[PDB]
Amino acid sequence: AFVGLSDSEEKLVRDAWAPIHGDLQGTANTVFYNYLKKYPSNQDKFETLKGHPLDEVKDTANFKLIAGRIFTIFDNCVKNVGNDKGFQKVIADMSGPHVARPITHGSYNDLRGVIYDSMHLDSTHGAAWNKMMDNFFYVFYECLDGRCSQFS
Ligand code: HEM
Repeated sequence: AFVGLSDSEEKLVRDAWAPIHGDLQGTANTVFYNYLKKYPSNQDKFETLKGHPLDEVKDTANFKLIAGRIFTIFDNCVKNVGNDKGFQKVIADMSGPHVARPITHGSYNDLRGVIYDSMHLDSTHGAAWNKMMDNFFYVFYECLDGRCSQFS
């Protein structure tokens, strides 16, 4: 279920994200690359990337757009980490385009893990980050299951 964060935890989440917030596109590019390199079955899910070598698409406009859009959603979630309706709406709106897509929970969680690993958080910041991400994927997975309206 969705579990609100305390004020101190909300601050911890902003602080944890601050390095990435200050280099959002560059971080996105590296993390998305590392995700597709470690879990290459996912590259085919992106029709604009399908059928080319990863190293051949990594430097392209389309690649960078996709990485950017993922990280902009997380950036807006962090922005709304103190506003549960706002946070839920950011996710609800991005969920629609994924509902029909054949993407496993495993694939989504593999991305979460690449992001976690890149951030190298201490356990206090990590605990707060994981409270936010647990909210993120509870809202997302409810929406993928056609129960998005509960957050409206
Ligand atoms: C859980 C973090 C994720 C976020 C925040 C996110 C966000 C977004 C956003 C903002 C878009 C653009 C609007 C649209 O959907 O067309 C997009 C599209 C898309 N996403 Fe995600 N996404 C996530 C995970 C994934 C994963 C793990 C996959 C595949 C393994 C995936 C596959 C897609 C596909 C295939 C599209 C359209 C691709 C194209 O332009 O070729 N998404 N996503």
